[PDB]
Amino acid sequence: SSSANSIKVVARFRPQNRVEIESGGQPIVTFQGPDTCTVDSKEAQGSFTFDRVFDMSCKQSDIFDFSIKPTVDDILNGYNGTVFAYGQTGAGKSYTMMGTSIDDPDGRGVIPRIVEQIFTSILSSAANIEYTVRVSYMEIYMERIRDLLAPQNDNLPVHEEKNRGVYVKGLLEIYVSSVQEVYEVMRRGGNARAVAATNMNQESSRSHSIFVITITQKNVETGSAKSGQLFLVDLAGSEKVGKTGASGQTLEEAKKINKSLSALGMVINALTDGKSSHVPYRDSKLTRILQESLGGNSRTTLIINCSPSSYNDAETLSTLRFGMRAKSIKNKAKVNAELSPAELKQMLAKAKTQ
Ligand SMILES: Nc1ncnc2c1ncn2[C@@H]1O[C@H](COP(=O)(O)OP(=O)(O)O)[C@@H](O)[C@H]1O
Ligand SMILES: [Mg+2]
Repeated sequence: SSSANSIKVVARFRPQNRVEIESGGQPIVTFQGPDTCTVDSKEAQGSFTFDRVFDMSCKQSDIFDFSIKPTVDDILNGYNGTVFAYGQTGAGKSYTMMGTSIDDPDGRGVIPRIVEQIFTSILSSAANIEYTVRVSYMEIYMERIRDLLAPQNDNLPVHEEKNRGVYVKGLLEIYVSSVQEVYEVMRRGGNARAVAATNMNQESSRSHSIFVITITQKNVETGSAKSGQLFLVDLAGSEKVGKTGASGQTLEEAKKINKSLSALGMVINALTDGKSSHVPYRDSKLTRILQESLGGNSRTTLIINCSPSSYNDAETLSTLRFGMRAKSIKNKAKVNAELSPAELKQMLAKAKTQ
Protein backbone atom coordinates (compact mmCIF):
# COMPACT_ATOMS: atom_id res chain seq x y z
CA SER A 1 0.00 0.00 0.00
CA SER A 2 2.14 2.86 -1.33
CA SER A 3 -0.79 5.20 -2.06
CA ALA A 4 -3.13 3.97 0.69
CA ASN A 5 -0.78 6.03 2.85
CA SER A 6 -3.15 8.99 2.79
CA ILE A 7 -3.74 11.15 5.89
CA LYS A 8 -6.62 9.74 7.92
CA VAL A 9 -9.13 12.33 9.07
CA VAL A 10 -11.78 11.57 11.68
CA ALA A 11 -14.32 14.06 13.01
CA ARG A 12 -15.54 14.02 16.60
CA PHE A 13 -18.52 16.03 17.82
CA ARG A 14 -18.85 16.53 21.57
CA PRO A 15 -22.14 17.30 23.36
CA GLN A 16 -23.01 21.01 23.60
CA ASN A 17 -21.39 22.73 26.57
CA ARG A 18 -22.93 25.00 29.21
CA VAL A 19 -22.23 28.31 27.47
CA GLU A 20 -23.67 27.05 24.18
CA ILE A 21 -26.74 25.43 25.74
CA GLU A 22 -27.56 28.41 27.95
CA SER A 23 -26.97 30.85 25.08
CA GLY A 24 -29.69 29.44 22.85
CA GLY A 25 -27.47 26.89 21.11
CA GLN A 26 -29.21 24.16 19.13
CA PRO A 27 -27.95 21.03 17.29
CA ILE A 28 -27.12 21.73 13.63
CA VAL A 29 -25.39 18.47 12.75
CA THR A 30 -26.99 15.30 11.39
CA PHE A 31 -25.20 11.98 10.89
CA GLN A 32 -25.59 9.84 7.80
CA GLY A 33 -23.12 7.00 7.52
CA PRO A 34 -20.37 6.08 10.00
CA ASP A 35 -18.19 8.48 8.00
CA THR A 36 -20.58 11.28 7.03
CA CYS A 37 -22.22 14.27 8.75
CA THR A 38 -24.31 17.21 7.59
CA VAL A 39 -24.47 20.74 9.01
CA ASP A 40 -27.42 23.08 8.58
CA SER A 41 -27.22 26.47 10.27
CA LYS A 42 -27.03 30.22 9.60
CA GLU A 43 -23.27 30.27 8.99
CA ALA A 44 -22.76 26.58 8.22
CA GLN A 45 -24.59 24.36 5.70
CA GLY A 46 -22.80 21.57 3.87
CA SER A 47 -22.23 17.82 3.80
CA PHE A 48 -18.89 16.27 4.81
CA THR A 49 -17.43 12.77 4.54
CA PHE A 50 -14.28 11.69 6.36
CA ASP A 51 -12.61 8.36 7.09
CA ARG A 52 -14.84 8.41 10.18
CA VAL A 53 -17.26 10.64 12.11
CA PHE A 54 -18.02 10.21 15.81
CA ASP A 55 -21.29 11.67 17.10
CA MET A 56 -22.03 13.15 20.54
CA SER A 57 -22.72 9.72 22.04
CA CYS A 58 -19.35 8.16 21.15
CA LYS A 59 -17.17 7.42 24.18
CA GLN A 60 -13.41 7.46 24.69
CA SER A 61 -13.14 3.72 24.10
CA ASP A 62 -14.98 4.17 20.79
CA ILE A 63 -12.46 6.75 19.57
CA PHE A 64 -9.56 4.47 20.47
CA ASP A 65 -10.98 1.16 19.20
CA PHE A 66 -12.30 2.54 15.92
CA SER A 67 -9.45 4.72 14.68
CA ILE A 68 -6.47 4.92 17.04
CA LYS A 69 -5.69 1.33 18.03
CA PRO A 70 -4.37 0.49 14.53
CA THR A 71 -1.70 3.14 15.04
CA VAL A 72 -0.21 1.33 18.03
CA ASP A 73 0.31 -1.75 15.87
CA ASP A 74 2.21 0.42 13.37
CA ILE A 75 4.68 1.78 15.94
CA LEU A 76 5.13 -1.71 17.38
CA ASN A 77 6.19 -2.74 13.87
CA GLY A 78 8.76 -0.01 13.26
CA TYR A 79 6.57 2.62 11.58
CA ASN A 80 6.46 6.31 12.54
CA GLY A 81 3.21 8.17 13.02
CA THR A 82 1.47 11.21 14.38
CA VAL A 83 -2.00 11.89 15.78
CA PHE A 84 -3.25 15.49 15.78
CA ALA A 85 -6.18 16.82 17.80
CA TYR A 86 -7.40 19.95 15.97
CA GLY A 87 -10.20 22.40 16.69
CA GLN A 88 -11.39 25.58 18.39
CA THR A 89 -10.79 26.16 22.10
CA GLY A 90 -13.32 24.17 24.11
CA ALA A 91 -13.94 21.69 21.26
CA GLY A 92 -12.37 18.70 23.01
CA LYS A 93 -8.74 18.36 21.92
CA SER A 94 -7.25 17.72 25.40
CA TYR A 95 -10.26 15.66 26.48
CA THR A 96 -9.71 13.44 23.43
CA MET A 97 -5.92 13.19 23.80
CA MET A 98 -5.40 12.93 27.56
CA GLY A 99 -8.94 12.93 28.94
CA THR A 100 -10.69 14.46 31.95
CA SER A 101 -8.26 12.55 34.16
CA ILE A 102 -6.01 9.69 33.14
CA ASP A 103 -7.11 8.11 36.42
CA ASP A 104 -10.82 8.06 35.56
CA PRO A 105 -11.24 4.78 33.58
CA ASP A 106 -14.12 5.95 31.39
CA GLY A 107 -12.91 9.51 30.99
CA ARG A 108 -9.30 8.71 30.06
CA GLY A 109 -8.35 9.58 26.50
CA VAL A 110 -6.22 8.39 23.60
CA ILE A 111 -2.69 8.67 24.99
CA PRO A 112 -3.14 6.62 28.18
CA ARG A 113 -4.98 3.96 26.17
CA ILE A 114 -2.14 3.87 23.65
CA VAL A 115 0.37 3.26 26.45
CA GLU A 116 -1.68 0.41 27.98
CA GLN A 117 -1.84 -1.31 24.59
CA ILE A 118 1.89 -0.85 24.00
CA PHE A 119 2.87 -2.52 27.26
CA THR A 120 0.22 -5.21 26.83
CA SER A 121 1.69 -6.20 23.46
CA ILE A 122 5.26 -5.97 24.70
CA LEU A 123 4.56 -8.21 27.69
CA SER A 124 2.92 -10.87 25.50
CA SER A 125 5.73 -10.86 22.93
CA ALA A 126 8.18 -13.71 22.36
CA ALA A 127 11.31 -13.62 24.55
CA ASN A 128 13.15 -13.34 21.23
CA ILE A 129 11.96 -9.74 20.76
CA GLU A 130 13.35 -7.27 23.33
CA TYR A 131 11.69 -3.85 23.52
CA THR A 132 12.68 -0.44 24.83
CA VAL A 133 10.30 2.48 25.33
CA ARG A 134 11.10 6.12 25.99
CA VAL A 135 8.99 9.24 26.24
CA SER A 136 9.35 12.99 25.88
CA TYR A 137 6.78 15.66 26.67
CA MET A 138 7.10 19.22 25.40
CA GLU A 139 5.04 22.38 25.01
CA ILE A 140 5.39 25.06 22.34
CA TYR A 141 4.23 28.59 23.07
CA MET A 142 5.30 31.73 21.20
CA GLU A 143 7.74 29.57 19.25
CA ARG A 144 9.63 28.59 22.39
CA ILE A 145 9.93 24.93 23.34
CA ARG A 146 9.54 23.93 26.99
CA ASP A 147 10.41 20.44 28.23
CA LEU A 148 7.44 19.48 30.39
CA LEU A 149 9.69 16.93 32.12
CA ALA A 150 12.49 19.47 32.76
CA PRO A 151 10.47 22.76 33.00
CA GLN A 152 13.53 24.94 33.65
CA ASN A 153 14.49 24.49 30.00
CA ASP A 154 11.86 26.65 28.31
CA ASN A 155 13.67 27.60 25.09
CA LEU A 156 15.05 24.37 23.59
CA PRO A 157 16.54 24.59 20.09
CA VAL A 158 15.49 22.60 17.05
CA HIS A 159 18.26 20.85 15.10
CA GLU A 160 18.38 18.84 11.88
CA GLU A 161 20.82 16.53 10.14
CA LYS A 162 20.54 14.49 6.94
CA ASN A 163 21.33 11.27 8.80
CA ARG A 164 18.69 11.90 11.48
CA GLY A 165 15.89 14.31 10.58
CA VAL A 166 14.51 16.95 12.94
CA TYR A 167 14.88 16.70 16.72
CA VAL A 168 14.80 18.99 19.74
CA LYS A 169 18.32 19.08 21.15
CA GLY A 170 18.36 18.79 24.92
CA LEU A 171 14.84 17.40 25.20
CA LEU A 172 14.69 14.91 28.07
CA GLU A 173 13.84 11.33 27.07
CA ILE A 174 12.85 8.95 29.84
CA TYR A 175 12.94 5.17 29.53
CA VAL A 176 9.79 3.70 31.03
CA SER A 177 9.34 0.02 31.80
CA SER A 178 5.69 -0.05 32.88
CA VAL A 179 2.30 1.57 32.30
CA GLN A 180 2.56 3.15 35.75
CA GLU A 181 5.88 4.93 35.13
CA VAL A 182 4.54 6.49 31.93
CA TYR A 183 1.32 7.52 33.67
CA GLU A 184 3.31 9.50 36.26
CA VAL A 185 5.21 11.12 33.36
CA MET A 186 1.84 12.28 32.02
CA ARG A 187 0.84 13.61 35.45
CA ARG A 188 4.15 15.47 35.79
CA GLY A 189 3.77 17.03 32.35
CA GLY A 190 0.20 18.07 33.10
CA ASN A 191 1.40 19.71 36.29
CA ALA A 192 4.14 21.56 34.40
CA ARG A 193 1.59 22.82 31.87
CA ALA A 194 -0.60 24.31 34.61
CA VAL A 195 2.46 25.99 36.14
CA ALA A 196 3.32 27.70 32.84
CA ALA A 197 -0.31 28.64 32.16
CA THR A 198 -0.68 30.10 35.67
CA ASN A 199 2.64 31.89 36.28
CA MET A 200 4.13 32.70 32.86
CA ASN A 201 1.59 35.11 31.36
CA GLN A 202 0.83 32.43 28.80
CA GLU A 203 -2.50 31.62 27.14
CA SER A 204 -3.13 27.89 27.55
CA SER A 205 -5.39 27.88 24.49
CA ARG A 206 -2.60 29.18 22.25
CA SER A 207 0.08 26.60 23.03
CA HIS A 208 0.73 23.18 21.46
CA SER A 209 1.65 20.14 23.54
CA ILE A 210 3.54 17.17 22.11
CA PHE A 211 3.90 13.75 23.74
CA VAL A 212 6.52 11.55 22.09
CA ILE A 213 6.78 7.78 22.50
CA THR A 214 9.70 5.96 20.94
CA ILE A 215 9.75 2.20 20.81
CA THR A 216 12.85 0.23 19.94
CA GLN A 217 12.77 -3.51 19.30
CA LYS A 218 15.57 -5.97 18.68
CA ASN A 219 15.36 -9.55 17.44
CA VAL A 220 18.16 -11.12 19.48
CA GLU A 221 18.30 -14.08 17.08
CA THR A 222 18.91 -12.07 13.92
CA GLY A 223 20.74 -9.18 15.55
CA SER A 224 18.37 -6.92 13.61
CA ALA A 225 16.90 -3.95 15.47
CA LYS A 226 14.46 -1.23 14.46
CA SER A 227 12.36 1.56 15.94
CA GLY A 228 9.16 3.49 15.48
CA GLN A 229 7.99 6.73 17.01
CA LEU A 230 4.59 8.22 17.66
CA PHE A 231 3.89 11.94 18.14
CA LEU A 232 0.65 12.72 20.00
CA VAL A 233 -0.25 16.36 19.44
CA ASP A 234 -2.72 18.60 21.26
CA LEU A 235 -2.79 21.73 19.10
CA ALA A 236 -3.47 25.34 20.06
CA GLY A 237 -6.96 26.68 19.39
CA SER A 238 -7.80 27.07 15.71
CA GLU A 239 -10.27 29.96 16.15
CA LYS A 240 -9.51 33.28 14.46
CA VAL A 241 -7.08 35.51 16.38
CA GLY A 242 -8.14 38.88 15.00
CA LYS A 243 -6.02 40.51 17.72
CA THR A 244 -9.35 41.95 18.89
CA GLY A 245 -11.44 39.86 21.27
CA ALA A 246 -9.30 38.69 24.18
CA SER A 247 -7.32 41.74 25.31
CA GLY A 248 -4.33 41.65 22.98
CA GLN A 249 -0.84 42.05 24.44
CA THR A 250 1.75 44.03 22.49
CA LEU A 251 0.73 44.21 18.83
CA GLU A 252 4.17 42.76 18.08
CA GLU A 253 3.87 39.50 20.01
CA ALA A 254 0.54 39.31 18.19
CA LYS A 255 2.73 37.36 15.75
CA LYS A 256 0.30 34.71 16.98
CA ILE A 257 -1.14 34.67 13.47
CA ASN A 258 2.27 33.75 12.07
CA LYS A 259 2.74 30.97 14.66
CA SER A 260 2.66 27.24 13.94
CA LEU A 261 -1.12 27.36 14.13
CA SER A 262 -1.02 29.12 10.77
CA ALA A 263 2.16 27.46 9.59
CA LEU A 264 0.15 24.24 9.80
CA GLY A 265 -2.53 25.69 7.55
CA MET A 266 0.03 26.98 5.04
CA VAL A 267 1.79 23.62 5.05
CA ILE A 268 -1.51 21.85 4.38
CA ASN A 269 -2.40 24.28 1.59
CA ALA A 270 0.94 23.81 -0.17
CA LEU A 271 0.63 20.01 -0.02
CA THR A 272 -2.94 19.99 -1.35
CA ASP A 273 -1.91 22.44 -4.09
CA GLY A 274 1.06 20.29 -5.09
CA LYS A 275 2.59 22.77 -7.57
CA SER A 276 5.66 23.24 -5.35
CA SER A 277 7.85 20.80 -3.40
CA HIS A 278 8.95 23.69 -1.20
CA VAL A 279 6.45 23.19 1.61
CA PRO A 280 6.84 25.94 4.30
CA TYR A 281 7.75 23.66 7.23
CA ARG A 282 10.03 26.38 8.64
CA ASP A 283 7.23 28.88 9.29
CA SER A 284 7.07 27.28 12.75
CA LYS A 285 8.89 24.87 15.03
CA LEU A 286 5.79 22.68 15.19
CA THR A 287 5.81 22.07 11.45
CA ARG A 288 9.56 21.50 11.38
CA ILE A 289 9.39 18.90 14.17
CA LEU A 290 6.41 17.23 12.52
CA GLN A 291 7.37 17.78 8.87
CA GLU A 292 7.47 14.06 8.03
CA SER A 293 3.94 13.71 9.46
CA LEU A 294 2.68 16.08 6.76
CA GLY A 295 3.56 14.63 3.37
CA GLY A 296 6.44 12.43 4.47
CA ASN A 297 7.23 9.04 5.98
CA SER A 298 4.34 8.64 8.43
CA ARG A 299 1.01 7.07 9.33
CA THR A 300 -0.88 10.26 10.13
CA THR A 301 -4.25 10.66 11.80
CA LEU A 302 -5.95 14.04 12.15
CA ILE A 303 -8.75 14.30 14.69
CA ILE A 304 -10.85 17.40 14.14
CA ASN A 305 -12.84 18.25 17.27
CA CYS A 306 -16.14 20.02 16.62
CA SER A 307 -19.02 21.57 18.51
CA PRO A 308 -22.49 20.53 17.29
CA SER A 309 -23.98 23.86 18.37
CA SER A 310 -25.41 26.65 16.20
CA TYR A 311 -23.68 28.95 18.70
CA ASN A 312 -20.35 27.86 17.17
CA ASP A 313 -21.42 27.05 13.61
CA ALA A 314 -18.88 29.36 11.91
CA GLU A 315 -15.86 27.84 13.66
CA THR A 316 -17.13 24.29 13.24
CA LEU A 317 -17.49 24.91 9.49
CA SER A 318 -13.95 26.30 9.34
CA THR A 319 -12.71 23.18 11.15
CA LEU A 320 -14.58 20.75 8.90
CA ARG A 321 -13.30 22.42 5.72
CA PHE A 322 -9.76 22.37 7.08
CA GLY A 323 -10.27 18.70 7.76
CA MET A 324 -11.58 18.31 4.23
CA ARG A 325 -8.46 19.95 2.79
CA ALA A 326 -6.09 17.77 4.85
CA LYS A 327 -7.99 14.69 3.66
CA SER A 328 -6.56 14.80 0.12
CA ILE A 329 -2.93 14.73 1.34
CA LYS A 330 -0.82 11.67 0.46
CA ASN A 331 2.11 10.76 2.70
CA LYS A 332 5.44 9.32 1.55
CA ALA A 333 5.36 5.53 1.37
CA LYS A 334 9.01 4.52 1.80
CA VAL A 335 11.09 2.69 4.43
CA ASN A 336 9.16 -0.09 6.19
CA ALA A 337 10.89 -1.74 9.15
CA GLU A 338 12.00 -5.37 9.54
CA LEU A 339 13.54 -7.31 6.65
CA SER A 340 11.26 -9.93 5.10
CA PRO A 341 10.95 -7.98 2.84
CA ALA A 342 8.10 -5.91 4.30
CA GLU A 343 6.97 -5.31 0.71
CA LEU A 344 7.93 -7.07 -2.53
CA LYS A 345 11.59 -6.10 -2.87
CA GLN A 346 12.66 -2.90 -1.10
CA MET A 347 16.24 -3.01 -2.37
CA LEU A 348 16.63 0.19 -4.40
CA ALA A 349 19.99 -0.42 -6.07
CA LYS A 350 20.43 -0.28 -9.86
CA ALA A 351 22.02 -3.59 -10.83
CA LYS A 352 25.56 -3.96 -9.45
CA THR A 353 26.16 -7.63 -10.26
CA GLN A 354 29.55 -7.37 -8.56
N1 LIG B 1 -16.79 14.29 24.07
C1 LIG B 1 -16.98 14.88 25.25
N2 LIG B 1 -17.87 14.43 26.19
C2 LIG B 1 -18.07 15.02 27.40
N3 LIG B 1 -17.38 16.12 27.74
C3 LIG B 1 -16.46 16.64 26.85
C4 LIG B 1 -16.29 16.01 25.63
N4 LIG B 1 -15.42 16.56 24.88
C5 LIG B 1 -15.00 17.59 25.62
N5 LIG B 1 -15.61 17.66 26.81
C6 LIG B 1 -15.40 18.65 27.87
O1 LIG B 1 -14.94 19.71 27.17
C7 LIG B 1 -14.59 20.79 28.09
C8 LIG B 1 -13.44 21.57 27.38
O2 LIG B 1 -12.81 20.58 26.46
P1 LIG B 1 -11.24 20.41 26.23
O3 LIG B 1 -10.99 19.01 25.82
O4 LIG B 1 -10.44 21.09 27.29
O5 LIG B 1 -10.88 20.93 24.77
P2 LIG B 1 -9.86 21.95 24.10
O6 LIG B 1 -8.55 21.40 24.58
O7 LIG B 1 -10.09 21.66 22.66
O8 LIG B 1 -10.03 23.33 24.59
C9 LIG B 1 -14.03 20.07 29.26
O9 LIG B 1 -14.57 20.42 30.54
C10 LIG B 1 -14.16 18.64 28.68
O10 LIG B 1 -14.14 17.65 29.66
MG1 LIG C 1 -6.85 21.90 25.78
